[PDB]
Amino acid sequence: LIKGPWTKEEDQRVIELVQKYGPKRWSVIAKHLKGRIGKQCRERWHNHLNPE
Repeated sequence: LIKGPWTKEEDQRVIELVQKYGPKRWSVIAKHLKGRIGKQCRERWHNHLNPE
């Protein structure tokens, strides 16, 4: 199933990618986040990691 807990570095990637491409497009972000699927990438953001 899902790997170990989210890391600051892992989150850093999502933050950058979301700033680059923009919100949504979790399919694209997931392809970079080789560890978390679109669902997890979406959750991580639509929970606590929501600066923007």
